[PDB]
Amino acid sequence: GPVPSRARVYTDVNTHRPSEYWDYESHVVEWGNQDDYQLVRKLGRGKYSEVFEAINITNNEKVVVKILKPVAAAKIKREIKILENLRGGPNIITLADIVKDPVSRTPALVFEHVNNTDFKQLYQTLTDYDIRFYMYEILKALDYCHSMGIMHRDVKPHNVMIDHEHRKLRLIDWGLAEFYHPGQEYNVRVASRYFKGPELLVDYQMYDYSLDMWSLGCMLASMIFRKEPFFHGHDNYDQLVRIAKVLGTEDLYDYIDKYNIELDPRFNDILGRHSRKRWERFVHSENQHLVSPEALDFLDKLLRYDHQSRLTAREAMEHPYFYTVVK
Ligand SMILES: Nc1ncnc2c1ncn2[C@@H]1O[C@H](COP(=O)(O)OP(=O)(O)OP(=O)(O)O)[C@@H](O)[C@H]1O
Ligand SMILES: Brc1ccc2[nH]ccc2c1
Ligand SMILES: Brc1ccc2[nH]ccc2c1
Repeated sequence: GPVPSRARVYTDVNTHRPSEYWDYESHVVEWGNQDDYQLVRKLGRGKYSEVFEAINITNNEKVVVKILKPVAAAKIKREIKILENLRGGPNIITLADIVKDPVSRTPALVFEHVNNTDFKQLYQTLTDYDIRFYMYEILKALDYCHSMGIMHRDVKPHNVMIDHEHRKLRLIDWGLAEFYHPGQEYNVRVASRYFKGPELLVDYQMYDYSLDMWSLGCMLASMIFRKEPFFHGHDNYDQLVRIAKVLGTEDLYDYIDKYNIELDPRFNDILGRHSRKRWERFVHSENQHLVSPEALDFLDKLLRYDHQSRLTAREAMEHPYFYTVVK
């Protein structure tokens, strides 16, 4: 069968913390007062929750309320335990309260409000320096959560809120996050299509923190190359073919051979034979202002098939790409 895998970092974090830390099922939720919050406007609805801009009437401060759908209401102790564990961590969204919504009869998570700058506006105007700056901020959140024995599993642009005026960034939506336990087989049905790591696309279940590093690399490639999304698959199968057209099929076969993984036979008639492309192929006059040899070297070390071969978040922070960032 498949060869086992374990993270190269933070492998022992959940065994050396008390069981109360990771055993989310045993956690007793401390319910707050739903009357403290007045819903103001519906911001959006996803598959797992309805999101509202609200006001905390006990302090007159803006808050964000996530009213969980019943499908999310089952795995809420996991999200709550993760949010409580990571609270106060660098660039981690702050869970302010947990209340019972009187209408939905489900939990509503109350978060600090972030006056986020419009996503299109940030993608279209962030400078080379700003991309480095904000990428370093995201790395602080990922190294923190990984050091805390947690993988986000849904790193993507919409889960990174930026208040550009205050140079403030928060990593949000911890609903898909999990505790990392060496040897555990996880569900591969995580992350958004364009950000799914090759381990998910080849159904390799014994993955770890490094999945977040692939997703981060997909965001960086889209940002510096002005190509949204960078790997533009029609479905989960074409998603792997899109990756193979850039990294090449030879390294993909070396990856699946190393882990004794068998590709779905449906890849026999769609994968083809592709050489690895040099990152310079993606540079053009409209993105050259965002590209540098250090950006390309950094990206090359995130976007690797072998999950054990990608930079870790702490190693990534040491990369020359960040030397210009004021610390
Ligand atoms: N902490 C927060 N502060 C301010 N706005 C927030 C916060 N968390 C979420 N939002 C709001 O959530 C809205 C986005 O809707 P929703 O949260 O359902 O999905 P998303 O983050 O766009 O992506 P996805 O649902 O695919 O993960 C935005 O209007 C954003 O301002
Ligand atoms: Br760099 C960077 C990282 C995450 C982001 N989310 C929205 C804009 C943006 C920029
Ligand atoms: Br980094 C990054 C990559 C792609 C994006 N699309 C919209 C915001 C954004 C940020």
